[PDB]
Amino acid sequence: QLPPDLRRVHMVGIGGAGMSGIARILLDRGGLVSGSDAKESRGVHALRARGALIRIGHDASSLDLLPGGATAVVTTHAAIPKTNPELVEARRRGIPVVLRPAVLAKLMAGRTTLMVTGTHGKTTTTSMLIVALQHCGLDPSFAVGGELGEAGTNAHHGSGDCFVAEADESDGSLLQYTPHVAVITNIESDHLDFYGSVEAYVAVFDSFVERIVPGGALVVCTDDPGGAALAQRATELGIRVLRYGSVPGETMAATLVSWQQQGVGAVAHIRLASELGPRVMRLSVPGRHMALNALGALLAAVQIGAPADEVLDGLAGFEGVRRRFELVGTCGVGKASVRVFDDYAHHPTEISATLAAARMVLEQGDGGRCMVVFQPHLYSRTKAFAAEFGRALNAADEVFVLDVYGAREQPLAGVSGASVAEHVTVPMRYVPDFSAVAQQVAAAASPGDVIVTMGAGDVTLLGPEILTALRVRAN
Ligand SMILES: CC(=O)N[C@H]1[C@@H](OP(=O)(O)OP(=O)(O)OC[C@H]2O[C@@H](n3ccc(=O)[nH]c3=O)[C@H](O)[C@@H]2O)O[C@H](CO)[C@@H](O)[C@@H]1O
Ligand SMILES: [Zn+2]
Repeated sequence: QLPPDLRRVHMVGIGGAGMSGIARILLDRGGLVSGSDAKESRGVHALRARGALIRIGHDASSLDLLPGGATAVVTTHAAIPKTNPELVEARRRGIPVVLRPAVLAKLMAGRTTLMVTGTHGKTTTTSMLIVALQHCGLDPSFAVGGELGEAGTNAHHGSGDCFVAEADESDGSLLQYTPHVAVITNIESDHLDFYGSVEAYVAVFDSFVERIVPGGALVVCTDDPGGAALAQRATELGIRVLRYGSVPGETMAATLVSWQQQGVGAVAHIRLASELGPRVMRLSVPGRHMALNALGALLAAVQIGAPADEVLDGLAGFEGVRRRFELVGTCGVGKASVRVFDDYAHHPTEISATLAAARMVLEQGDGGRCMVVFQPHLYSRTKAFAAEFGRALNAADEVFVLDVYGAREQPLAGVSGASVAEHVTVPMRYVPDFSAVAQQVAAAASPGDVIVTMGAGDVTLLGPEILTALRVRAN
């Protein structure tokens, strides 16, 4: 059953992906949901079809939709408190206002919870874990999504005792949750916008590990430096630590012995601990970082008692999450054909890994160039990590640097996309005209090339565009 406060829930910004998933879980567990949204979308249409009362635009009257007033009001992170009319009315009536993580935590209460968190790779690892659990015939509840924006976001109310969730760390949401199994992909020095320091950002993961239930497990990647530091710290605390990575050791639970990309997909020889011989793990997604994500999902799945062999079988079916090297399309056929992929990489490590995966897919292709179209994400992040972005993009045969993506951030003087292009030693261009990109990439294309659109903003739209301009060139 639902808690008393989650009985009648009014949601400001119910069209959002995470909010839509939360609303559907509530509606499936017997609760009444009303809501409001500034912009009409098809998700609002779906929730209306599921009996939710949604008003387009915000108003105090929305709090009179549910019978007997709303027991709670959930709000999105983009809503502004003392100015949104509905939050003002809700605080004027004494109605509680909460964020999505609090409602998610209340929804995960009685179940065995498996959180996945880290600087990046959360949605991919969470999706791998969900698919592995479902391939074993389980039907867990889940709420994946957040890191890749709205890509990969999906929630579901299952009939089982498990609850998989992606837990964001850039806003202090980790402290809202109580994991039975906590997975930590990596801890990098980024997303420090909310913490003001690096020590605070690492202390948030420390406090998250403190929140694990007694008897629970911390799956963690020890190839990442911060991840290995946290593994050691949590081992001192007498907490079950399941380490996974490439470097071997006397405390490894799952060691990546070898990895090789082939045409079908990749094959990785892995080694598991005796409590959990050398096994083979075949994957359909490209890239060596996908092997580590699969190992994390595998450890998390076996901890709750799923057989590792058929969990590997399930991981072998994973075809990927949107904007995780998602194949946009192709012009031509066989060899001498140009393929267009779309990735969400906005961290220098993400960029390097995506470009390495593209290089590996291109190498055993008997000829081709790696052309990337990078769009830096934030003004502050670009002003900070411009040299990192450029040196990362150096792993491509040609670079196209778009302009900086706003993302509601205040424009900094002297900062633009060219701030990254300064540090690009490979052949590159600067194309701030977003309309002129699709043509210039297609004109610069050549048979057998691997084109990647990379960034966390508008760039995802150029994917199909580059394809069209490529088919126009078919003369
Ligand atoms: C991951 C992502 O990119 N977006 C998520 C971000 O919200 P975030 O605050 O980014 O919300 P966005 O601006 O992206 O918009 C998401 C939804 O918010 C609605 N909206 C927004 C502003 C506003 O003043 N009024 C309003 O109703 C929009 O109509 C939209 O449907 O965290 C929310 C969780 O709390 C998620 O549910 C949102 O999907
Ligand atoms: Zn990020």
